[PDB]
Amino acid sequence: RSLKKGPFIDLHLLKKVEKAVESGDKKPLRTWSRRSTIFPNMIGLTIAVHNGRQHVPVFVTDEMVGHKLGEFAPTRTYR
Amino acid sequence: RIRIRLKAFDHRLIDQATAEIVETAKRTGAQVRGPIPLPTRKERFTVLISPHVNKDARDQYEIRTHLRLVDIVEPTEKTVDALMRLDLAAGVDVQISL
Amino acid sequence: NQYYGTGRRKSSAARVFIKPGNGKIVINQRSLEQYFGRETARMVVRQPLELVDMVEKLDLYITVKGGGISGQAGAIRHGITRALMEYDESLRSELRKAGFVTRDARQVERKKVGLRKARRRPQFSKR
Amino acid sequence: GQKVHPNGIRLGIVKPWNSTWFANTKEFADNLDSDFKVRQYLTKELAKASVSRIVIERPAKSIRVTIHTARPGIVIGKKGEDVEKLRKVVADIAGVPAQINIAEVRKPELDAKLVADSITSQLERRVMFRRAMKRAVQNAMRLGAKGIKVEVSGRLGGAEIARTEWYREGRVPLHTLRADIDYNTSEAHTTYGVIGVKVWIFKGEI
Amino acid sequence: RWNAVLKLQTLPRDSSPSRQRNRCRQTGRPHGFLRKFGLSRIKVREAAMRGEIPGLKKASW
Amino acid sequence: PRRRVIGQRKILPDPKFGSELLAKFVNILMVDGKKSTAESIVYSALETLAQRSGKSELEAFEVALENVRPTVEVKSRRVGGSTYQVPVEVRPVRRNALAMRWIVEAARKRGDKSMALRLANELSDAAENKGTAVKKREDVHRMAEANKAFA
RNA sequence: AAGAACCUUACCUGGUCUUGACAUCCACGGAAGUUUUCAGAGAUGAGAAUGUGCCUUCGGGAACCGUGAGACAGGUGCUGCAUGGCUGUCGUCAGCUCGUGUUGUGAAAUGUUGGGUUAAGUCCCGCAACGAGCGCAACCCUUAUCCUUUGUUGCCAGCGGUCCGGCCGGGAACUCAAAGGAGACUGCCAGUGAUAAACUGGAGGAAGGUGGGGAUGACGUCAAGUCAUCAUGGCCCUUACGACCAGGGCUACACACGUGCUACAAUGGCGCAUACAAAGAGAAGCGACCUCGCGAGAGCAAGCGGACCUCAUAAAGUGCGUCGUAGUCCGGAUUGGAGUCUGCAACUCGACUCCAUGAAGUCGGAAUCGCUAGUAAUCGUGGAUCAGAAUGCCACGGUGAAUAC
Repeated sequence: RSLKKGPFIDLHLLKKVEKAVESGDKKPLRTWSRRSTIFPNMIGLTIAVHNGRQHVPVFVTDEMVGHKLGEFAPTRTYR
Repeated sequence: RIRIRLKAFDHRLIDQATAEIVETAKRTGAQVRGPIPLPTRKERFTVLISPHVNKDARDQYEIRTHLRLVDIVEPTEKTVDALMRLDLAAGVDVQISL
Repeated sequence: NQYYGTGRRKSSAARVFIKPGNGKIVINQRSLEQYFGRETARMVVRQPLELVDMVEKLDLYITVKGGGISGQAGAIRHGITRALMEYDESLRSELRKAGFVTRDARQVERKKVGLRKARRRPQFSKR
Repeated sequence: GQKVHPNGIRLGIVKPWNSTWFANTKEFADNLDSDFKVRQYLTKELAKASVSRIVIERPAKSIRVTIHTARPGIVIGKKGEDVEKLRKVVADIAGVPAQINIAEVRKPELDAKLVADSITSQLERRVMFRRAMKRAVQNAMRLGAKGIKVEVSGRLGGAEIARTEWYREGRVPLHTLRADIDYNTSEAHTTYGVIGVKVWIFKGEI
Repeated sequence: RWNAVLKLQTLPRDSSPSRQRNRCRQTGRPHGFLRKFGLSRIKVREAAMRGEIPGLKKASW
Repeated sequence: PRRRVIGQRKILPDPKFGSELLAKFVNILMVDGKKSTAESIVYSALETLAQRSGKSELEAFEVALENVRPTVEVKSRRVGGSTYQVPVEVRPVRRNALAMRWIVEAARKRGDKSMALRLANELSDAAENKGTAVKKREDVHRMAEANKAFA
């Protein structure tokens, strides 16, 4: 898609991810960052991605390699 | 050859420095080209007057940048130093390259 | 010998020279006709070689820069009428009646703050 | 006000700039930074002396500050001493060699910034302004001003409503383009707040 | 991209030219700033008309 | 206007063709400063007019214009009661102006091809005196004298 | 507001601190500082390293850091109807006023009404008013024309020499440039006009009746706008309305309106060839050239702090050819897929490329806006703002009118 030759991911979250990868899934992790672009290693693991007032529960699945954390999170309430 | 390109706010001021380089040069030695004029740079600004709102009227400003170029084709090397240095160049900026 | 005439219109510098002869029209060392002179100032610049005399009595050398079509023409036009003087400038007196001894002074008016162009004013809600 | 500033319009005409050093784009901001800094300290120290106008000018790639004034006496004191004492701390502020020359102007009541501080000081005394300001204006005409005008602006007399009050005496020919106009705003600070003091003095036509 | 080197984003993010604003040097205003004096327009005008800024004048082109 | 007089410059005569009248016609016709596309249109229209009619060059558009020149125009005016339309006798200059003026709007309104052709066709049904320009002319004569004496 | 991805940004939900983010001031201990780490979203707290310096008077002291103390700091908090300062606006509209004098019981009037005249309280004459000052006018900048001074990085006629390219001698003529100057003053004449003022017409002249533009804004009006540019009287909070930090919001969306851009086409689209600009900007910049890539762009990389070099190869226009009245070889919305560029960061929330998709629209109601000549109109270019940000604003030129009884 876009953003040139390879995306960015968050360092502090990556060390928590290696616990989630090695030990397997446990619970939604409460993360302030939305910034990371998902790649295969985050798949099958419960995380939670901030919307500016709460971490939104994303369980990661197969095609999410195409996506960032942030995309599933709603920052503007509606009727 | 050796040349002075000058820069000035006042046209009648860079005029006196390029007068002084001429009469210094033909005094101390010879061979000066006087002031080649060269086109004027004009820094034209416009800025908004009001502290708040009122876009409509603004005030325009200008800084006229007068250049001059003087060359000496002078080969009298040991009177070139006497031409050099001693001048204060009418209180405005000058640069002297070979 | 040579008869010189300068002229300007709209910041276009021209340099006209004239001597006797069955002249073709020479502009920047090419013909004006090979500069599309069917269209480019087509009879416009050959104004002194219209009213007071015919074309084929003077050789002519012209060098022009700046403007577009009408921009290029008037500098050459006012240089060529002034250069028309093989035996004196007596024909300027007849060209005075025509008006081609006087170049058109006019230039573009600047942009100023609060106008869309130069006299064009914006529209504004109610009144 | 809605008039153009007399000082600014006449800069290329008949009023020298109050800094006159040349600079290139790289150091133009930094020279103007030290120039705007020095004038704060310079206005602060020389209150008794009272500044007429200042030339901040270019010597040998350093700085020089010719200060004109009503009163040299407090500035000079003994020899070159109390001028040098200022010039030393200016050299620290500028960061380069600083050179100071103090320049007296005789009949100082005739010049505009100088009279304005005198008027504004009697506002600090809290005088009856209606007589006091006009008595100051009359002094200039008495001392051979061609024209003079004053305007004050604010809660004058401590007033609940804001008010204004000019006076003018002599020929001050404002929209005349050749005219030499010396003009200055100054303000007073009172227990009722700030009072503006504007003064126009007219010398000549060429 | 490459190895550990792209992961070196432990910087303060105060490094970036995306970060510093260029506020008015005298007043802190973050609007109306021309770079040439490095001030917002009103203190430029306040100085210029009072004749302090060297070589600067009105324009009538 | 009310006070000071206006009397503009008399424009360039058209090159070779020699009609300063047709030079004024292209200046009226001119779209958006394109005097170049205007002069491109006019000769193509003038050749196609003279080719169709079988006539000579200068008098072809001139005879077509001549039928469509009325001697009067009307003005909206009021003094007493609610607005009146008042006929007035045209200036001879403004006469030739009004004939040319209605032509360009008429040529835009046609069912025809591109501009050289459609303008020549408009000149054709003014030369034949049966199209839109004669219909615009043949109005004011009926309207006059129901309303004669107001200023 | 001449630039909301974080920062900006003030506000919210969250995480924190409280003599603090910043001043002024003391004591006490520590060079400042350059390295690295764990835990945390980060701020951060909590570390191990190391370094341990100019003056010294051997109690030091200046540069500077950390800790603690109390005087205090702080506020884009509140009050523009407490204010300065500053600005809009009626309006560059031609008016507006004070000295004395006279006139009236007096408020006041006259001056500043008249008779003419103009762009004009412009000017004459007349006058119970004479004078003054602010004002328009005019001094200025820029532009229309000429002459002198000056000739490189600019320019090239006459000259030679030319890879015959202003390229290289050279000429500096001439262009341009920028320094200095001239000329136009109702002055020249005629006529008309109260003879005066003035006016009309013509002359001569490159420029004629304020030459054009710009700058230049009277006394005063709206207790106008601005306590968020700043200053500031007064009021208030001062372990919170302050300060620091992360993410979010400022870009939402059944709607209404303003101000702009782009269309609805054939004077035009689309394809090829062909050609004149004017003003800019540039060193954490602009970046040729050369090569590479579908292109956006990428790699290598001269020259120049600029009449030189760079962005930078101005477009409409013009010559040929195609399309032929159609929701089109018109038009681009929307949306898909695949890409490039900046930055710690493209996620809410960037620009841009490529391929694909091809809504609406076939010229807009009542109503309403602008403009009197290089203007309207129309096509390009440039700058400020700036990491990246434009259909805005600000600037420049090309083409270039119609109509004013």
